[PDB]
Amino acid sequence: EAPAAVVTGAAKRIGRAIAVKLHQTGYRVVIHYHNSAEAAVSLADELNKERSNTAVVCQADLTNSNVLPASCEEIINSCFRAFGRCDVLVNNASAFYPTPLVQGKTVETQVAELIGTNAIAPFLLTMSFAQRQSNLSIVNLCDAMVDQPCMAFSLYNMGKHALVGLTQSAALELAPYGIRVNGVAPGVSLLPVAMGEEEKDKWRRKVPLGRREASAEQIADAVIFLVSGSAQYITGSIIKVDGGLSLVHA
Amino acid sequence: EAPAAVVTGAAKRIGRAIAVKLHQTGYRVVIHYHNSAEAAVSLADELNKERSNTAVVCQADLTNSNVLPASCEEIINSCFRAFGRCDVLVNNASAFYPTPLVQKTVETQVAELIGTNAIAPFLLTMSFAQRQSNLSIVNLCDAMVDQPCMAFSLYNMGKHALVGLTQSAALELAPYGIRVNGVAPGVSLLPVAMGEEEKDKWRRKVPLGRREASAEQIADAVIFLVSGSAQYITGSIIKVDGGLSLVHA
Amino acid sequence: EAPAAVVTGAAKRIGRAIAVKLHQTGYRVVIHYHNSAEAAVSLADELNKERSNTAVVCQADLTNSNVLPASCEEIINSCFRAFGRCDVLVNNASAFYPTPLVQGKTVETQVAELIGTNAIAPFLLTMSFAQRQKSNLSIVNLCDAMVDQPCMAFSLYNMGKHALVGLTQSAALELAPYGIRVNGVAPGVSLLPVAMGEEEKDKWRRKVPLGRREASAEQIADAVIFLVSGSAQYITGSIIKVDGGLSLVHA
Amino acid sequence: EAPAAVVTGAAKRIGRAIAVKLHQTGYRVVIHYHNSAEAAVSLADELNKERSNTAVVCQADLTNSNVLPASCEEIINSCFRAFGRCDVLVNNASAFYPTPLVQGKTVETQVAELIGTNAIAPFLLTMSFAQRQSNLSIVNLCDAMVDQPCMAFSLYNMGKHALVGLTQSAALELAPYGIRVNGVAPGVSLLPVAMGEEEKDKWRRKVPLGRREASAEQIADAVIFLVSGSAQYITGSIIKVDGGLSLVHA
Ligand SMILES: NC(=O)c1ccc[n+]([C@@H]2O[C@H](COP(=O)([O-])OP(=O)(O)OC[C@H]3O[C@@H](n4cnc5c(N)ncnc54)[C@H](OP(=O)(O)O)[C@@H]3O)[C@@H](O)[C@H]2O)c1
Ligand SMILES: NC(=O)c1ccc[n+]([C@@H]2O[C@H](COP(=O)([O-])OP(=O)(O)OC[C@H]3O[C@@H](n4cnc5c(N)ncnc54)[C@H](OP(=O)(O)O)[C@@H]3O)[C@@H](O)[C@H]2O)c1
Ligand SMILES: NC(=O)c1ccc[n+]([C@@H]2O[C@H](COP(=O)([O-])OP(=O)(O)OC[C@H]3O[C@@H](n4cnc5c(N)ncnc54)[C@H](OP(=O)(O)O)[C@@H]3O)[C@@H](O)[C@H]2O)c1
Ligand SMILES: NC(=O)c1ccc[n+]([C@@H]2O[C@H](COP(=O)([O-])OP(=O)(O)OC[C@H]3O[C@@H](n4cnc5c(N)ncnc54)[C@H](OP(=O)(O)O)[C@@H]3O)[C@@H](O)[C@H]2O)c1
Ligand SMILES: COc1cc(NCc2ccc3[nH+]c(N)nc(N)c3c2C)cc(OC)c1OC
Ligand SMILES: COc1cc(NCc2ccc3[nH+]c(N)nc(N)c3c2C)cc(OC)c1OC
Ligand SMILES: COc1cc(NCc2ccc3[nH+]c(N)nc(N)c3c2C)cc(OC)c1OC
Ligand SMILES: COc1cc(NCc2ccc3[nH+]c(N)nc(N)c3c2C)cc(OC)c1OC
Repeated sequence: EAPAAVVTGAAKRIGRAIAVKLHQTGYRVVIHYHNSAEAAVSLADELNKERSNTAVVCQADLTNSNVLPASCEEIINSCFRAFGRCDVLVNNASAFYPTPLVQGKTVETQVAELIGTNAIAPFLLTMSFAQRQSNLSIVNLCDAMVDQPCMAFSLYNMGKHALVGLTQSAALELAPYGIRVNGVAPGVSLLPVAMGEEEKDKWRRKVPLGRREASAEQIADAVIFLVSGSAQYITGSIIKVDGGLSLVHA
Repeated sequence: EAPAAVVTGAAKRIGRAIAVKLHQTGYRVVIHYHNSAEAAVSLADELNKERSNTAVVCQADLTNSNVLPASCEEIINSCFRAFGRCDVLVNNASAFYPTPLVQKTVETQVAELIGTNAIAPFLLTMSFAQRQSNLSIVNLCDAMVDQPCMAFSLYNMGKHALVGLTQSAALELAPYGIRVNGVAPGVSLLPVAMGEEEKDKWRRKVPLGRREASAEQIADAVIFLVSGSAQYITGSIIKVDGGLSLVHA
Repeated sequence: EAPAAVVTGAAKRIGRAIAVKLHQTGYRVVIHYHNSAEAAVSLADELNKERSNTAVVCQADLTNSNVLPASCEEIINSCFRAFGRCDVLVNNASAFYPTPLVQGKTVETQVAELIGTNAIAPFLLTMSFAQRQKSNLSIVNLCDAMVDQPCMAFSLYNMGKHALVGLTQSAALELAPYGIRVNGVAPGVSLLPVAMGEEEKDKWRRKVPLGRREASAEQIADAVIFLVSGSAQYITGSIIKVDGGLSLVHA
Repeated sequence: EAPAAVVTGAAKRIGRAIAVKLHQTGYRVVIHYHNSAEAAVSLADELNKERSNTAVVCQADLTNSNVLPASCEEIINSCFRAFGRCDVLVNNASAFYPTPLVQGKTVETQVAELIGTNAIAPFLLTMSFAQRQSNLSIVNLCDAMVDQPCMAFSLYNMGKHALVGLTQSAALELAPYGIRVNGVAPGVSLLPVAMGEEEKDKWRRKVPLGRREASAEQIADAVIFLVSGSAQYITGSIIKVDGGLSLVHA
């Protein structure tokens, strides 16, 4: 029987690359998405064309709220419903936007989105994954630049730091169950659709190893390593995949 | 005119020692409290007996909610109302209890643990900066964030987030001359709520004297960071842990 | 045409497992050794039985001295003489013993051995490796997951391993324009000494959250193989803990 | 009655400022120096004019060699010879220059100077200080930029990383003797005339807090705190005094 994985925010970009590589490795996949329904369905269609009945989509908002625990439980339930097991959880979904300290969304909403997606949803997903339970593991998508953060991104940075804390705490606590918990920390990988080429190039020029951003596949490669049998003693580790960006002084 | 400081969770224990030392150093102080009204007022009475009209109290729940931003704005406003200025913010108040991953609702635990340790510090930081000399913020962190207590994930998440706030706010508020630093205790003032067996077990782990920190020793590092002797220091977290975090399993 | 790797301290234990896995992956290997000649040669003979002319040995003391730079240049040169190329360097060789700060080796010898093997030799080997490269080139340094929670009375050892982290970062930064990646693997508790009492071994094993056991040499080698692979080609300046969670455990 | 301190590389710049502040605080001081004999003797004269018999100079090369242990023992011995006690050791002396990995000093000399001054001499001085033994402590001058080093400074950076390791290891091991071991990590401070004006200006503009370097006195202020009674539970801590420099991404 093939193992099964949940990847959050998997419709596009890094999440899609992770889902694709897991699928190529032989996993059945739950493609979680929030707004990108067409892209999620397009991906699931492609994966099911390769191997029938090996991909499903699952919609959920991962903003913090009193129903978030139930939503996260349902994402894990959806993997069991489709595939009868859940071996791997990848916490990839993430809100990212500035929240300046000095001056449409209310600050309450910004907290709920930035802390919810980057930290609280991963925590609740981790609880539900563990409660339901071989090579079991969780991979959290972190950020290599958390100690040298983008200016005016405090709430986002708080969220990613909290995710490091979760990775460590959950690795410690879930080790007796044989559930490994690790992270992959990109530097600059895919730049946003909205960003102009000149701004993209400004970031690219900072990277020592090739003056280019990580491909989505390069990020996925590290995730696949951590979920593999080649990482079976690794827990509580966060692997930077940043081309040396974090080593470069101001 | 004397500078003024807000200390959250200042009625007891480390917060109280911080408020006392700031006041002894010459600050006027806002003593924030949640449940400990009697102790907050007793502290204010003590400090005001030393110097009239130099200590006030301010009540607020720092749990995350729809009203937390307003509560935090009002804590900062209370300092400006009482004293006409706010030079120092100490983010000390903190919920701390286990939240096991496998088996209050969990969402209430998120609100309390992440609210007190991270979101309230952020909102207080925003309000402090917006309302603006030796201005600074000190966040009470945790020397054991990378070797956390078992089954304290949400607490540990909150303290990690507070490290991130310390760094992000240091970076962003530096142009305004506002420094942002942290003090990271190991074990300090182990409470009655711990058993004597657990208390001795922790104390014996501490390389420097096999004892916990006093609240005053924690306060000493806060006083340094707000002082003129720290005017180039921002984004720094000082462990006050007697070497505890250096000790392997 | 097959790539080539130098592994220092490759006769036994973790270095041996790394050399074996690299060879299984398709590398030709230089098996460096200091005192363990019989084991280095037995490994080479095993690997050459698998594929002829794919393993050589190279003897050197990696203690710090005025001749260390020449010794390290010669190790790298040996790979070029054997195989015509040198694609991977693994800095594994390491002295490890206590050096108490307070009350038969002299302290200058302990400095030389502990700082030489763990830090200075890796630096000189890195220099020589890079100079010959003035494709998937990379260096892997064997670090230590417990450098911030060190064994009592191991100051010089711990200094050496911290220095090795600094080399990893500095060399990653500087060698990036040459396409040479520089990374680390940081064991927690892996192979214990055979002569250590099982009761003492078990004291260490019981500390490890993930399985209450030490890492095998092969599990350490798995992380090295990942870092030198095509699946790690954007990774430089990273140190992967392979510690079963040990470093997360408070006192 | 008055406690005594050894400060290495104390003739000039940051070491001088540390020696002056310790002296103003009530310490008797050993002013160690290597080449700066005239400055060392002038400083001792200044401090002795303020309080007689409270300062001496001590010359030593702190380059690694087989005689370095004897030299370090002699520096501590010089404190006992002059003052009858040695309460504080400040490891400040430091060689700093590039050592590129790819191509008048030989590489062995570069290793000896950079690793000796920044790491091995601090270790040997720490040994001798501890063996010869209240508020006893050691302060190591570290570097806030150890994880974002200057390009082509590998040996220097290795030395400073080793000094972090010593700070931790010695804090752990010397705690039972009541000796605290801490560090102060500058970013940019008191940029020297020898540095080109253009390079000085470039580094100053990187610093978030005031777009300026630290004065020597600001560095010394952190050393004074760590040796004081207000730091009596602090050991194994390294305090950045960097104006936020280390927080700034490339
Ligand atoms: N790209 C980089 O340079 C970079 C750098 C450092 C770290 N990372 C990390 O790597 C991961 C992948 O990066 P990325 O650039 O591919 O991410 P991204 O495009 O910014 O976001 C990934 C997905 O997150 C989902 N998401 C956002 N808000 C959500 C919410 N409220 N509820 C549920 N899902 C939500 C979105 O799903 P829908 O589209 O379905 O709405 C989105 O497609 C993230 O964790 C990111 O922080 C990336
Ligand atoms: N003690 C230690 O060993 C230790 C170790 C590591 C870190 N620290 C950090 O050092 C700081 C001080 O420690 P401590 O032991 O003195 O703290 P504490 O006694 O656990 O808590 C301090 C105060 O926090 C306030 N607080 C708790 N929940 C709150 C809420 N929902 N809203 C508003 N205020 C709330 C309480 O105020 P009221 O009493 O008025 O309700 C309480 O008196 C904390 O940030 C702690 O995390 C302490
Ligand atoms: N084992 C663990 O639990 C553990 C934990 C943390 C980190 N590590 C790291 O992982 C690596 C491998 O560990 P290990 O236990 O396999 O190492 P090890 O057995 O202690 O030593 C490996 C080899 O180092 C060589 N070596 C020692 N001194 C030398 C010198 N002066 N010159 C040249 N070579 C010298 C020896 O080669 P010869 O036998 O030929 O003389 C020895 O076989 C080391 O870097 C170690 O620090 C291991
Ligand atoms: N300045 C900064 O921006 C900065 C930044 C980061 C870290 N730091 C650290 O802060 C400390 C003070 O910095 P600084 O700029 O004042 O240092 P510095 O001027 O570069 O050097 C301090 C003293 O080190 C002594 N020294 C050099 N080589 C020696 C040797 N072989 N043997 C004995 N002593 C030797 C010299 O003494 P003589 O003159 O008597 O020969 C020199 O005056 C150093 O540890 C430095 O690494 C400084
Ligand atoms: C510094 O400013 C910016 C930087 C970047 N960098 C690339 C980028 C893209 C998507 C991302 N998405 C998430 N989930 N998290 C990130 N960390 C992230 C990053 C790092 C993207 C921006 O646009 C969204 C931006 O704002 C203009
Ligand atoms: C592991 O279990 C426990 C550990 C401790 N340790 C001391 C202690 C006390 C108060 C604290 N209060 C806050 N805000 N944060 C902390 N970090 C903290 C700590 C660290 C105290 C306990 O009782 C309060 C306890 O539960 C029985
Ligand atoms: C703390 O005491 C000890 C601990 C260990 N632990 C396992 C072990 C074995 C070989 C090692 N070899 C090197 N190169 N570096 C290490 N880090 C290392 C370690 C970590 C091995 C000991 O004996 C060699 C020992 O001494 C009794
Ligand atoms: C990257 O190039 C350079 C950088 C700097 N930076 C300031 C500076 C000055 C003295 C220093 N001295 C020591 N002991 N350690 C340092 N860390 C140090 C630094 C950090 C100074 C230079 O000239 C003195 C220089 O060379 C041109």
